[PDB]
Amino acid sequence: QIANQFNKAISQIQESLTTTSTALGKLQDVVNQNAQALNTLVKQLSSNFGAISSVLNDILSRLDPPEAEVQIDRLITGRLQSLQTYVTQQLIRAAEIRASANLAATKMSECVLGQSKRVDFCGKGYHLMSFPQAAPHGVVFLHVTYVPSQERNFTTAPAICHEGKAYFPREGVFVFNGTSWFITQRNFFSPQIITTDNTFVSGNCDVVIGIINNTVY
Amino acid sequence: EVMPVSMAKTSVDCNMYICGDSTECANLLLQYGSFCTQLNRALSGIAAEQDRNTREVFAQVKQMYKTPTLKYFGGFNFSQILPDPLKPTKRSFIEDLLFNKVTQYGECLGDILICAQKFNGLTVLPPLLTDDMIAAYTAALVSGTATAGWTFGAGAALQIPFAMQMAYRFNGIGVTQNVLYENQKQIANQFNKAISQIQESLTTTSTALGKLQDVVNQNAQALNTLVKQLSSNFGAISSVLNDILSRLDPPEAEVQIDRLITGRLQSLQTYVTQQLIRAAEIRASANLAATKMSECVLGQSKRVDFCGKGYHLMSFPQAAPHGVVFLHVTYVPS
Amino acid sequence: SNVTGFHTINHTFGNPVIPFKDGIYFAATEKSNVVRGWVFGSTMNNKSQSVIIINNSTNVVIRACNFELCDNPFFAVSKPMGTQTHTMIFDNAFNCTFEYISDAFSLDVSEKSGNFKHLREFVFKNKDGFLYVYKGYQPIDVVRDLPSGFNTLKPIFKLPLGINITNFRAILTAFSPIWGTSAAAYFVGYLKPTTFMLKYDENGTITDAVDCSQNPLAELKCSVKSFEIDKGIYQTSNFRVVPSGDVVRLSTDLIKNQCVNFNFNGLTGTGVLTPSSKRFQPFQQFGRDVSDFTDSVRDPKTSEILDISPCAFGGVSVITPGTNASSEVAVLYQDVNCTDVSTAIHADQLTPAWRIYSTGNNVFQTQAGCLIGAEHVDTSYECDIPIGAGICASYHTVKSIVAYTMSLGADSSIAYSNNTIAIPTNFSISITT
Amino acid sequence: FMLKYDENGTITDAVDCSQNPLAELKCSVKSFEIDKGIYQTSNFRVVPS
Ligand SMILES: *[C@@H]1O[C@H](CO)[C@@H](O[C@@H]2O[C@H](CO)[C@@H](O[C@@H]3O[C@H](CO)[C@@H](O)[C@H](O)[C@@H]3O)[C@H](O)[C@H]2NC(C)=O)[C@H](O)[C@H]1NC(C)=O
Ligand SMILES: *[C@@H]1O[C@H](CO)[C@@H](O[C@@H]2O[C@H](CO)[C@@H](O)[C@H](O)[C@H]2NC(C)=O)[C@H](O)[C@H]1NC(C)=O
Ligand SMILES: *[C@@H]1O[C@H](CO)[C@@H](O[C@@H]2O[C@H](CO)[C@@H](O)[C@H](O)[C@H]2NC(C)=O)[C@H](O)[C@H]1NC(C)=O
Ligand SMILES: *[C@@H]1O[C@H](CO)[C@@H](O[C@@H]2O[C@H](CO)[C@@H](O)[C@H](O)[C@H]2NC(C)=O)[C@H](O)[C@H]1NC(C)=O
Ligand SMILES: *[C@@H]1O[C@H](CO)[C@@H](O)[C@H](O)[C@H]1NC(C)=O
Ligand SMILES: *[C@@H]1O[C@H](CO)[C@@H](O)[C@H](O)[C@H]1NC(C)=O
Ligand SMILES: *[C@@H]1O[C@H](CO)[C@@H](O)[C@H](O)[C@H]1NC(C)=O
Ligand SMILES: *[C@@H]1O[C@H](CO)[C@@H](O)[C@H](O)[C@H]1NC(C)=O
Ligand SMILES: *[C@@H]1O[C@H](CO)[C@@H](O)[C@H](O)[C@H]1NC(C)=O
Ligand SMILES: *[C@@H]1O[C@H](CO)[C@@H](O)[C@H](O)[C@H]1NC(C)=O
Repeated sequence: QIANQFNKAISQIQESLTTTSTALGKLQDVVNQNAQALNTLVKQLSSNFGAISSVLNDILSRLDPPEAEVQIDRLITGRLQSLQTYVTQQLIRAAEIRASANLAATKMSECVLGQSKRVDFCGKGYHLMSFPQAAPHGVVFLHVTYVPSQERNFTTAPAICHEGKAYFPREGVFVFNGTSWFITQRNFFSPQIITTDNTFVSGNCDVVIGIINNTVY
Repeated sequence: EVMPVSMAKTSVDCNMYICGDSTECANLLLQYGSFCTQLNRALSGIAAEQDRNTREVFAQVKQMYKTPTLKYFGGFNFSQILPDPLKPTKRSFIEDLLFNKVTQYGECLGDILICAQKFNGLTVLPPLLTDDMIAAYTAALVSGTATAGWTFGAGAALQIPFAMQMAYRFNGIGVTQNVLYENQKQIANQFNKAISQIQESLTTTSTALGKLQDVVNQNAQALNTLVKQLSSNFGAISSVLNDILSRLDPPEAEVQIDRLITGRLQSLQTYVTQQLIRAAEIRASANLAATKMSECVLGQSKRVDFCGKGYHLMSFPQAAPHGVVFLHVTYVPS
Repeated sequence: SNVTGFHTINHTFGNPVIPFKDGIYFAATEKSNVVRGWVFGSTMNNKSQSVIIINNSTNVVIRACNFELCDNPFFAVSKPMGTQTHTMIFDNAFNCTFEYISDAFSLDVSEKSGNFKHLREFVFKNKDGFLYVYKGYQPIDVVRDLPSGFNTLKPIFKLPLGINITNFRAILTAFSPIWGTSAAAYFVGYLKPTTFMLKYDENGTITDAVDCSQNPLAELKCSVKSFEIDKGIYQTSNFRVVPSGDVVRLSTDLIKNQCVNFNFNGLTGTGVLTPSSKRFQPFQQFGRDVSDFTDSVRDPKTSEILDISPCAFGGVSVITPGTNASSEVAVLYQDVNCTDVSTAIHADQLTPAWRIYSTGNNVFQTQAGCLIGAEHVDTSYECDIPIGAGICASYHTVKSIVAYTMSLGADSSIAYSNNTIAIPTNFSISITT
Repeated sequence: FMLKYDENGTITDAVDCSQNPLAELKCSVKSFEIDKGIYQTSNFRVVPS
């Protein structure tokens, strides 16, 4: 079952990466923000900033060298401050990529090279293992997780009274099958016989709330 | 623990700011190119990130669980954490205290309205999720924890009685299960008194929500400085464009108007740059709050000093203006 | 845009003085080459300079002179001969400033049967003393008016005439077996100062264009610089309300609750005047806001205390399902009262204004502003395109653009019981990226 | 001076900004009420003699 559910889940990802789009939208945004920043810096070459022309040759041709020096110096501070703006905002955006690149270095060590117990770190479900893939300007992690299903109601109890002693489960819960009492774990239903091997002995009966009269092997 | 997740989001009209309905001013702005397109792009990009920050914290669950009518779950009294339907506020009693301690530009106030505008170009936009939607996501996270626990977030929610849920979380910190069941009367009473001491602190005193107030105050100083730069002359004849037109011939009027343009257009560019730097700091705090909600409300943390001091048992979110408040229930030995 | 059609039909010989004004678009449906020439000038008299650009069936003749102009300029072709007989454009010329004659050819002048087979397209413009002449051609088969379509026009002349052209007259050809006509039509549109976005392919040929001021969808395409636009909400150019009125206290009456251009004693500006309850002292002429802006004034004739609101302004956002899905859009006028927006649209007081655009009687006011074009649906779905304050929009079957309040998630319930636990009995393996 | 106007436009209180360091602080903060802390205010110079 587990090998087949694993093999089909890879094939459904491969289908999504041929059929549809927008799964890699965060990588496209890195590309598009760099295009807008360069295109704006180019476009500022065409601005006049109040001068006679945006072309330095037309300033030299049309004007005497005293006012030519003033109109050229007017275009310098216009262009030199557009250049300083670009440098400042690339520097702010580089701080945001470090934040995302440091998180990807944490998701690779703690999740590919190990097994995470942090909930919603490394995908939804109980984390089993994880596989990196490369991308333009990024990573893609494929997280294999375990999802439990097909719930079933049971009657339960905190303790069982036997011969005047309260018996607690050491791990898991007591459930009532419908016919008899079993001890089981919470993430999968596997009922077992309540013996003294898996059951913690402590205190007397009629102390805690909800003790069931039963026998313990 | 008090964590801000979002920032007030603003917009600026250049022509109301730079010129203020002057036609000669409006013509000289074209010589600078499309500066107002890039100032509108940068401010609208910040505004969309502020909505993304709020979704990632609160909207982590797919199902909205109805608030139970039994709020006394085996001795543990949750009536000040869940909303009371008898009083028409749709907020818990602790959120009513949080919403009363954190408490010039265009803004449309009211409910579905008075849309008032100012002579500067400055305005504040409303967020996508209203306060009433935030309080519905918080009440689903509390009532999911009270009845389902871990499986509320990492899968389909499993019903479990509340005391058997506390027994598991005691087991997870290295204390065996009988310590809970033999001492439910002590633990329910210590739990109920510790909620009431928090409620007292949020009526008696202040400065617990200082980080949320700082988000508010930094946005006020940034707008008030941008307004105040309208009064500067930058070396020109007057800060008022009408007095430049009245007193001066159109050759020097064009020079003195163009002098005030670059003065105002660079004050506007400074505001945009520093809002963009401050938005990077709110993402850092809003990403941490999204980590403290999944790993600590929807689970149980083993990281020491993550999720409060002591051995972490469980944790309850509450909403706040521009932020979250986490109430961490921890175990202290003695 | 609306073009004006003229006729060469049984008794109709349309060669009047048509105004030029800016540049014209001339087109002609031909089977018999009735349209041959144009007379450009101001007064159409010999007192100033005019130019005549005619195809005289041998040459293209361009002459800019003081011409003794005919009040009826024409060529004439005999119907039983099929040849040109008359050349009556002017009688005499003097003080010529420009002349050019093209290569010789032999032109089909005879009257033809059948439908119109040829559409010639010209554009005429005045710039820096030059007459710009643009030429295109499209094969047609029509019995009637201008066909729809897209075809570029290439330049053929830059004529340094140096004359003042404010009017023009088309030169027709009279066909008689003694005057007469035969079937032809010519069209006159006017050029406007506007913005287009032109697309050039790999050969440098213009293949497509978009008029940026036709409708909100086209203004969006000019902003994005793309003919293809995906689903979303898109910020575009700001809107203003233009004032209509003048209040001066010569002296005029006091217009209230309307964006006017006011001039009180020493205070000017645009805005909306309305009475108020600010308690001025008897020595306080006007008031100010928490900033340094005048927001109120004491009326210098009757001492009424008025408020001054700004006129109106805001941003414009265009909501679209994508050009792959439809070509209808909704607009959001951000942070503005819908009374001011709707009235200023109907009275044509907004800047920008679009030609092919209407309200549609779907005006809905949210906290984000006025939403025009989308329908208000009283249910709740997942948020598709966010607008603000709990309201989203999408493209649903009712298809059309609809506006609604968001749903938060599935409405569910967990029964609480003190002795019942749920335990899963199977599992699944899932891979997430 | 820093003048305080109420809702009717009546001046109800004032602070002379050069009386003492406390009042110069109130003019800087623009508040008649000031909480506990350390507060940066205007630079000092020594005048030559
Ligand atoms: C769980 O804890 C809450 C703590 O709020 C308990 O509710 C509180 O009970 C007291 C007295 O039983 C209420 O005080 C009374 O309030 C009324 C209403 O104004 C007033 O007229 C009386 O003079 C008196 O002060 C108090 O309001 C009430 N709090 C709320 C929020 O309802 C509750 O009893 C505890 N649950 C259980 C099962 O013990
Ligand atoms: C651009 O124009 C060139 C003409 O030079 C086209 O190139 C010709 O294309 C045909 C196919 O239709 C080939 O058989 C010729 O050999 C090409 N000529 C040359 C000189 O390469 C080209 O197809 C045009 N591009 C488009 C998009 O129409
Ligand atoms: C657990 O669930 C899986 C899948 O939901 C069940 O496996 C399916 O069994 C049927 C036989 O009726 C096959 O046709 C399917 O192909 C199986 N699915 C997969 C993914 O292999 C399985 O039977 C369930 N087991 C229990 C005990 O409920
Ligand atoms: C501001 O001045 C107004 C005077 O117009 C005061 O308003 C009056 O207040 C009295 C109560 O003392 C009422 O009985 C009157 O009806 C009010 N008059 C009007 C016209 O509303 C107001 O109290 C003053 N404000 C302050 C803070 O002193
Ligand atoms: C468990 O009991 C609840 C009653 O609260 C019921 O709604 C649910 O369907 C039951 N589970 C199953 C698997 O039948
Ligand atoms: C649980 O009960 C069913 C019928 O009620 C029975 O067939 C089954 O054997 C029981 N489980 C175990 C582990 O004995
Ligand atoms: C659980 O509640 C039921 C009533 O719904 C009551 O009869 C029973 O005694 C309770 N048991 C425990 C252990 O609290
Ligand atoms: C369990 O059995 C004891 C006798 O050993 C009896 O006193 C008690 O009442 C029983 N409890 C229940 C719940 O039947
Ligand atoms: C719009 O203006 C009118 C004034 O005629 C006012 O009654 C209405 O409440 C205003 N609407 C909003 C939303 O401000
Ligand atoms: C063009 O004229 C028609 C009537 O001939 C009219 O209905 C239409 O509105 C006009 N178009 C424009 C853009 O004014």
